[PDB]
Amino acid sequence: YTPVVSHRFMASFIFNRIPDPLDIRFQRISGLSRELQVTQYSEGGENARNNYLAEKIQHGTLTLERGVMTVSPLTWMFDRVLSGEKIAYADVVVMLLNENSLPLSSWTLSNALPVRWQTSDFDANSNAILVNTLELRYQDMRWLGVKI
Amino acid sequence: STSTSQIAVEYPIPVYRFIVSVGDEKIPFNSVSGLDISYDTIEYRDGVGNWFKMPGQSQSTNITLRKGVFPGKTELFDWINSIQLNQVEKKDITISLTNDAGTELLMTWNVSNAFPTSLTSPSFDATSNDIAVQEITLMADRVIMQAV
Amino acid sequence: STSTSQIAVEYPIPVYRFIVSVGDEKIPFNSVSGLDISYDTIEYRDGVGNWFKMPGQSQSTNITLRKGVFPGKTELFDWINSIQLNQVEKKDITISLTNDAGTELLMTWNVSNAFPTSLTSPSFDATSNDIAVQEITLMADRVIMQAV
Amino acid sequence: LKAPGVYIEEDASLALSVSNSATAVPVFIGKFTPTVVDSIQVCTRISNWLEFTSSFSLAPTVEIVVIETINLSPAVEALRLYFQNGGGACYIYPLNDAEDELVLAAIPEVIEQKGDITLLVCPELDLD
Amino acid sequence: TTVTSYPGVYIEELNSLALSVSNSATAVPVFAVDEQNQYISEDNAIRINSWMDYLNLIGNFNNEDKLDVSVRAYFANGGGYCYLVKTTSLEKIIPTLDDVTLLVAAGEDIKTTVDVLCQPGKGLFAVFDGPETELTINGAEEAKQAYTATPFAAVYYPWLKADWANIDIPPSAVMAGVYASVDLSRGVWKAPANVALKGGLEPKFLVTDELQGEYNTGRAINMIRNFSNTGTTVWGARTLEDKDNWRYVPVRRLFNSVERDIKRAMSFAMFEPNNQPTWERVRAAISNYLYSLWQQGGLAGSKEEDAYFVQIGKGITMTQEQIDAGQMIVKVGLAAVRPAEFIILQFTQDVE
Repeated sequence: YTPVVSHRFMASFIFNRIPDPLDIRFQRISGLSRELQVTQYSEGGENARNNYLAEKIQHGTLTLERGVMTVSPLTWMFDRVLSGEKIAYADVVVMLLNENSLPLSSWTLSNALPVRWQTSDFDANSNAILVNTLELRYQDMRWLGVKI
Repeated sequence: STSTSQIAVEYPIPVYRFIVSVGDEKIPFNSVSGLDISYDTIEYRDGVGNWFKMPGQSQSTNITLRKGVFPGKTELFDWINSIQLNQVEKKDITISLTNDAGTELLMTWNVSNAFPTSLTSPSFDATSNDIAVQEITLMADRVIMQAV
Repeated sequence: STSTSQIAVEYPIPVYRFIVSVGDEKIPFNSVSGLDISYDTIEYRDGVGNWFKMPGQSQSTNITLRKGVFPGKTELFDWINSIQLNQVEKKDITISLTNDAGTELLMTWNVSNAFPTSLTSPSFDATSNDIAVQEITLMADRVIMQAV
Repeated sequence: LKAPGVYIEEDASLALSVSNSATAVPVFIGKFTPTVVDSIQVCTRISNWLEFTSSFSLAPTVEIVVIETINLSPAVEALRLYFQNGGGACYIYPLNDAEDELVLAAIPEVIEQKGDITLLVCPELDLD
Repeated sequence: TTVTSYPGVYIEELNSLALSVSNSATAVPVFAVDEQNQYISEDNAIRINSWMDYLNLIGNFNNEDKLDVSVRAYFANGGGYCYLVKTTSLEKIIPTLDDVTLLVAAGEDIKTTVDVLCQPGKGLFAVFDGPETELTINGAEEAKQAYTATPFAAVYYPWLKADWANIDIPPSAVMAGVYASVDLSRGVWKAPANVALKGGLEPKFLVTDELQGEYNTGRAINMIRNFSNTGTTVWGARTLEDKDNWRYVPVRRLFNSVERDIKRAMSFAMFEPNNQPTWERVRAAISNYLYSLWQQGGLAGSKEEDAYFVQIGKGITMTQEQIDAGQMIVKVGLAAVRPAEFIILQFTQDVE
C-alpha cells in the first residue's frame, strides 16, 4: 500500500523483566539488519552457474544516540556494565508510531549486551547538542506486527 | 461590425474573472498562480554522433493561491492545521475562467490530489492601506486543462 | 445601500490596526511580519509508477517585529540581554487585528514559545528624516490562527 | 424515478459533439420516419444528435420486394457519420415517396422559405 | 467473562474459542438466516464486526448449525463486517441497508428474492450455492435451468467439508471471504478464481475436467476443486448470463464497485443550482476518480481516451425539458479487463 515515514519511533528497555518507560526519547536508531552468511562452492564441470551454500545468520549491531539528559535507569545500566561490575542483559523494544501514537510494527531485541558508549566531543567553536552515541549488541530479533 | 457571438468564439479570454472550487466548497480567492506541467529531459550521445533527446521524469507541481482574510471565515488555516504526522485530507482544485456572472465556464483547469504547505500569515505594518491577505502553497500532481 | 453591520461580517479586514501582547505586556509595535506555517514534502516513486506525496517535517518559524525606540522605554533590549548561555525567558506573542479603539478583536494569531535573536540597532545617518527604529527577529514554534 | 438521488443505469446509448456552425448548414433529404408528432412539420430543424433522437426513429426503413430482393435505408446511419466527422444544425426533410409530383416539386418552395441552407445532400443508395 | 474485584491478574481458562483475526476490507455480505434460528429477530439486521462478536451473540460454538459453520469459514478466509438478516424479511431490509455489495445465500434458497431484489439500478451481486447432491454430465440440462439467467449472480457447486465441522459447509460462505480477500490484495478487476481456501476447507465431491466442460456453457456453474500442486482452489469466474457484456464476474463486480464509488464521489451535487458550473464540477469529480482507477490497471487499453469517457452538457446528453425537471443525465463508459480462461499447449516433437 503506501509507505511510512521514519521520524516517529520510541525504544523502551527491559532491565531484568522490569520495563523502563523513562528513556523513550532518542535522536536516531540504527535500523535493524540481519544477514545469512553464504559460502560459495564451485564444483566440477559446472562452470557456468554458481552454487551457494547457506551458513549461520549474522545479526547487525544496534546503535542509538540521544541528547545527554539527567541520569536515568538506562544510564545507570551502561555505567554498571562498562565499569566492570556486572555483565547483564537488557531487552530492547523498538517500535514505529502512527499518527495517533499507536505502534505500527515493533522489533523486540532479546538479550542485548551493551557494548560501547561514546559521547560527542566538546568544542568551544561550534554550537551543537552533546549526544550519547551508545551502541549495544543483540543476539536475536523478533519482528512483530503489521507494516514491518 | 462584429457581433457579440463572434467575440465569444474568436476573441481570447481575460484572467480577471475565475472561480475556484476546493473539494466540494467554493472559496473566492484573489490570485491563483503557479500551476504548470513540466518534464525533465534525457540526452544520449554516442560515438559517430547521434544526439537523442527523450523527455523523462515528470516534475513536481506546487501552486500558490492567495486570499484576503475575512472576519468569520477561517478556511485555509483549518486545512494547514488538519495535518498530523503523515497525512492531510487531500482535496482537488478546479479553476475555471467564467462569464460575468458565474453561469458559464469557458476553460477549466483540474488539479488532482492537493495538500497544503506553507500558509503565510499576513504582513502587518501600520503605514500601509492593504487588506490582510494570506496565501497557501499547496503541492499536488496532474494539472490537466479541460475545454468548456 | 449596505449598513455598517453587513460591512463588519462581509467586508475583509485591513492590516493597519493591530495590537501585540508580549507575554503579559502590551508593547505598541510598528510592523510585525514573517509568521507562517510551513511543511516539507516527502516523495516516493516506485517501478510501475506511483508518485506518492506526503508532507513531512514541520519547518521552523522566526517572525520579525519592528518598533521605534522611545526615550525611557528599553523593552526589547532587556529581552535580548536576558540570555545567558542556554536559556532565555521565553514568552508568548498574541497578534490581533482590532476595531478602531481596541475594544474588539477580529482575528487573532497566537505564537507559542518565543525567544529573541538578532536585535538590530537603528541606522544613524545625518541626511534622513527617519525615526530611530529597531527590530527583533524572534524564533518560535506553533503559530496558530484563532477567529474572534 | 420519484425520489432524489443517484440512478445508475446500464447499456446506455451513444452521444456525440454539438459543433455548431451557421455557415455550412446542410439539409438531409431521405427516407426518415418521424415518431413524436407524425403530422405537420414537413422538415425539422435539429441541432445535434439529441434533437434527432427526440424527434426521429433510429430505425432503418425496411423495404421488401417479392424469391425476394430487399433494401435497407442507411439514412439514419449516414447522419450519424455526419455528426462524427463534423457537426452542425442540419434541417432534415423526410421524404419516403419520391414519386408524388405534388410533394416533390414543392421541395424548392419550402427550402427557400427557411433561408439558412447552403448544402444539399441525399444519403440514399437507390438510383431511382 | 469473570467479575473483577481486586486489581491484578486473573488466570481463568476458556477452552477452544477458535479465535480468528479481525480484518478490514470493502465487501459486505448480507447473510441469509433460516427462520428456525433463535439468536436473530426478524425485521432487524444485526451486525457482526468480527468472529468474537458473533461468538458473543450465540454464546458457544456448535458444528451442527448450518449458520455456525458458515460464518466461521467466512471469517477464516476474508473477514470484514457482515449483516445477518433473516430470510423472511430480507426483501425489506436490503433496500433499507446501505453498504450492501453482495448477498450471500448462506444455506437457504433465495432464488425467488433475487429476481425482485437484484436490479440494474441497484448495486448488489448475489451469490448462491449449487446442488448438494452429486451431479454428472447426464444431468447437465436439468440442474442448469434450476437457476434464473440474471447476470447478477454466481453459482459454486461443490459443497465444502472441514475437520472442525459435522454438517457440510456451503460454498457461498467461503466465497464471500474470497471476494473480500482478493479485492484487498489484487483489486476488484482480477478474477476471484485460482485462489486457495484457508481454514482447512475441503470439497465434498471430486470434480473432473470433463464434468466441468458442460457446466461452463450457458447458465454457468463455477466449481472449486483440489489440485496436486497447491491444494483446494476456486476454479470458476463466470456469472449466470452468457452474453459478452456480463459474462465474467470481474466485469460485473467492477461495474458494481465503480457505481458505488462514483455515486459517493459526486454526491455533493445533490440539491445544487442546476446550471453549467455544477456540471463541470461533476465531470471533473468523475474523471479524476476514473484516472486513479486507470493507473492501477483496472481498465484495459493504453491511453486515457480509449479507457473511459465522461460526457455531460446541455444538448450533448440532456434536453432543455430535462433541466427544469431537475435531471442531470451523465454518460460514463468503461473498458474492463477480461481473464484468460483457456491455455492450450502444442507439443511438437521435431525441433527445427
